[PDB]
Amino acid sequence: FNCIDWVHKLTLEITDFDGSVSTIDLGASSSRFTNWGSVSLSLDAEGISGSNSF
Amino acid sequence: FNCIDWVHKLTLEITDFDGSVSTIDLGASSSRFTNWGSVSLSLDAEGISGSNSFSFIESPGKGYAIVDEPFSEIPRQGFLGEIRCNSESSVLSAHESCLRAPNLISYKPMIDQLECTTNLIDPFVVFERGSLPQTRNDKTFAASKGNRGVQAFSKGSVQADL
Amino acid sequence: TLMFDNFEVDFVGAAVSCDAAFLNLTGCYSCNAGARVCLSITSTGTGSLSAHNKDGSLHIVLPSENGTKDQCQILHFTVPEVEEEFMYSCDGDERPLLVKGTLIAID
Amino acid sequence: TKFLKIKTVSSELSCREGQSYWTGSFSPKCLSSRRCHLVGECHVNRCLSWRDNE
Amino acid sequence: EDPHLRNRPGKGHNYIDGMTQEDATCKPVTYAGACSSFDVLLEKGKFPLFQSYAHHRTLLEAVHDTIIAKADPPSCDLQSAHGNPCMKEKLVMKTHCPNDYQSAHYLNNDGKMASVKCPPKYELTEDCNFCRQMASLKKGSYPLQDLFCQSSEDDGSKLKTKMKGVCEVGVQALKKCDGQLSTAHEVVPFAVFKNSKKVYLDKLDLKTEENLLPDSFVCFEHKGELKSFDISQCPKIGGHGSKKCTGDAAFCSAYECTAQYANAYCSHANGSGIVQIQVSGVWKKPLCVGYERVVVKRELS
Amino acid sequence: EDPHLRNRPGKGHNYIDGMTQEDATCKPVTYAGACSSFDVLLEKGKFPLFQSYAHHRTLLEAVHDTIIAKADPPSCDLQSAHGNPCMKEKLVMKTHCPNDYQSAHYLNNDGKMASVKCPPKYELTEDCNFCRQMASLKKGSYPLQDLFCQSSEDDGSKLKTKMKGVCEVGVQALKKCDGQLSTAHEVVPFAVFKNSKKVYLDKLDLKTEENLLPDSFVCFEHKGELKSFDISQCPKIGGHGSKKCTGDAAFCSAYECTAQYANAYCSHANGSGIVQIQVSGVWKKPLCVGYERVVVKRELS
Amino acid sequence: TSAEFSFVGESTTMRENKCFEQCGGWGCGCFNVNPSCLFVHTYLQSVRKEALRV
Repeated sequence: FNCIDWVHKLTLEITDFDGSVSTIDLGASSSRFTNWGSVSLSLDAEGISGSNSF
Repeated sequence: FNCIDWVHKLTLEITDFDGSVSTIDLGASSSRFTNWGSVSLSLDAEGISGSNSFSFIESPGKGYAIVDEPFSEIPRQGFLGEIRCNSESSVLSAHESCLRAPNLISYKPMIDQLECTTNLIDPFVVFERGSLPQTRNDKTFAASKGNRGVQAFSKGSVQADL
Repeated sequence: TLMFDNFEVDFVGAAVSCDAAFLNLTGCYSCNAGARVCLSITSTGTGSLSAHNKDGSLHIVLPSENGTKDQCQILHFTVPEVEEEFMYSCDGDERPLLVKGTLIAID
Repeated sequence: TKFLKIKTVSSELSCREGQSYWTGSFSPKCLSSRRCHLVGECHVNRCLSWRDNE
Repeated sequence: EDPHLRNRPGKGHNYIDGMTQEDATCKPVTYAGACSSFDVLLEKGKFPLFQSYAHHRTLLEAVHDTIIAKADPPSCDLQSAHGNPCMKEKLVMKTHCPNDYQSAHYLNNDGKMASVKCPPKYELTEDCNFCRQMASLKKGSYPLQDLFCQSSEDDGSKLKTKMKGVCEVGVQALKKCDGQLSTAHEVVPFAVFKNSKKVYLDKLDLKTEENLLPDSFVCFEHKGELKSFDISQCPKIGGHGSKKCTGDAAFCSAYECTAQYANAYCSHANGSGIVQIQVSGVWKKPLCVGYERVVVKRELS
Repeated sequence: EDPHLRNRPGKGHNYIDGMTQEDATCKPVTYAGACSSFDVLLEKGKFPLFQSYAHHRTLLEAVHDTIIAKADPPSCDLQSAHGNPCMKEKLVMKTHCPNDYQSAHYLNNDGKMASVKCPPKYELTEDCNFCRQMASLKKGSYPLQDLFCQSSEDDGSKLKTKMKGVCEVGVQALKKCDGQLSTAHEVVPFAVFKNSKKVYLDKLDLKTEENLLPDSFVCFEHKGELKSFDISQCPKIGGHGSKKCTGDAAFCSAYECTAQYANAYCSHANGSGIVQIQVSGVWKKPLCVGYERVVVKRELS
Repeated sequence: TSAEFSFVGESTTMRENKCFEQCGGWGCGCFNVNPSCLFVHTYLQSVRKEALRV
């Protein structure tokens, strides 16, 4: 396979109020549904361009 | 949308002889219909040239905006308009009559798990980033004061014949 | 960005007591990481200990259990000579507690 | 006072996949079958102009 | 290979109190007879989910197997006095009723089994709200949903309807809608758990896993395609039983085939197993996942 | 167009004084019968404006519904000696009508009901300007225009015809042309408001909306084909009525939701009730707007 | 020519028929959530009194 963009992924370990532990991830601007709601990545800056030649 | 020509529009009202007032408009060399004849414009004024490399954003019931980017006729990825339609109901409900770019939804099959993450471009970021009024060259682009459409405020005089 | 979609959160008023003890302090100030603090919480039941400073800018909440456990979180400061007194409370009544430690300059 | 801890593992840059395909090694296995001329379907024109799908 | 659409696992009963006059040909349900509450379930182009899930229980079979609770009253009258409790939760149910059928049941928002009927001589209209005058009256219950039942006791009282952009669906008051309401009908699936209510879900994920359950095979009767045969009379592995029945590797892997001494050619059922739904990102065991048309009052202002 | 072609709401009477010889099939007007003063209105390629809006009343139906008044005389004699009042208003109209007709009603200048009458057995010609001596003669009248009656409460007496450069249009006379005069065969629509005259307009702009009047809602009962039912008997919210009725969100939003105690299934019309016209920039609801074919006498000097 | 403007007839002047999409619902004068339509029958007319031969 190939790659067109380096999405900055941040593996987050969401800890609920009762004590539930859930490990997820956020990239670019996508959201992940949880039990309390949905967290998403806001402003980004870290990015690498030039992956079509690999 | 985009702007291909700047028509010199003048909001002119007509006060009839009896007392009735009718507010109309005249652009370039257009004509209207009243209760006593026909009004028209013979000479325009000024004229902004070169607007094919710019686009505007209109919001129903809200302000306007401007984008410093040329318009593209084909829906491609990474462009302000990768998923287009034809009406507001076709966007709020995602009607099948709209167009989109092929191979846009990223699929991650995991035996029994499915995760579809798309890198959709949020138009509200550009709408809130470049919102009118905006200072462009010597002119000042702003919203409209009557009919729905993009307008422009100049700093010259009025040289026209009715 | 954390968006909530109507999530009910309940809480039970705990009434257990726990005495916290200072351990050490190693980290940095005015940096992205912070300063890791070490606390020795000794309680007799399973609850939750709450701690805070004086002006109300710092808050420390650590899970309290039955026995002596070493807990702590990462705190942020803007001074290498941290001498802020904390007020920890296991059920409502606060207790005096002073911390100290030498930090390093890092971004 | 209750906290909503969101633990961060590390800063990663995931790649956005697109066009992908599977590949591997293979080994052809040929079969020999010689038949004399004018026997069944043994001809000169049928041997020179032969279709692979048939 | 292809499982039949009439072999009902378990008891195979499709009747309810008050409209049980069809118990002569609907208790149990087999090739002999014509049950009114099962003929419309096999119509092509009407209930695709019931045709996809062949060897699976229904709502009535779940009621008879002590799975889904019963309402009170379970069979109310339409032309009765003092109003009708079986109408406030049915009016928001956008369904359709053909002809002939007199009674109709529906899965209410209380997680119970409710049904309405009209006194003779009155049948159902185009929807099934009031009665009218007209041929014959099929003494049964016309189904208004496309749900499937299963034997499970998974508790799920900590899960409720948490749809986005929905103010109040059906009769259950979700969130406080201070603005206006967009009263309109649409399509939306749902799932009912144990000791809970009718939880509505916008999206769902179905999972099928094959096991060695007796309700995951089918056999064709013969002397000693073709017709069906009762699989409960087949012996187990390492033992004996009533009659005999052989099969391939799938049917022989769980039971024991007697070859020439068998009377039914068993085979694997291509459409069974345990069906689980995914709610809130956690796989759970549902009890009645349907797909009807309800009145969803979305936001507007 | 409109699906309701022969079904006429309310009374549906199409008979004029002096030609009451078709009340057996035109009183009321249903799918059956043969009314000569209604069959020619639904002809393809003749009166498309009547086919576009067919849920409202006609001219005679508006006269019988206490909407359009009657002239004097309402039905003039087109054969009596010493002239007749229905002559100048007919010679200025260039309309066509088939043979075997005796009467031909139209609209006068005061917005009343002016028509002609032919004594038996005298038939009309191709233009209808004069009668003549005598298959079977029609027992009714022929609509010379293409208008529909409706109930409105919008005043428009000051909105007189302002056709500039025209001496005499249709039947009314704006002034006395003493110099040049250009006579041509042009089509000009007309509109009649409340307490006004036959106002002529250039362009025609239609508008379709709904309201809460019983005329904008239809209903049918269920019995052992299509059977009409009086929708005016549906009770209101918190009021009284006669027979109950239920429907969808459009019909239930206007009346009271009954469902279990309803006797019919009410529905919503296909856009009818209030038809406004765009005149003087604003939107007003006329009474009998049409699109006739007359002779317009424009000026020149 | 649509059925909404077929009452005029086959004219011998310059004209055109355009169909523009409009929103529906109860907010614009409708009883269904489906989008409505707007039939346009605009014809050209002369407003002057003379003519020019270029």
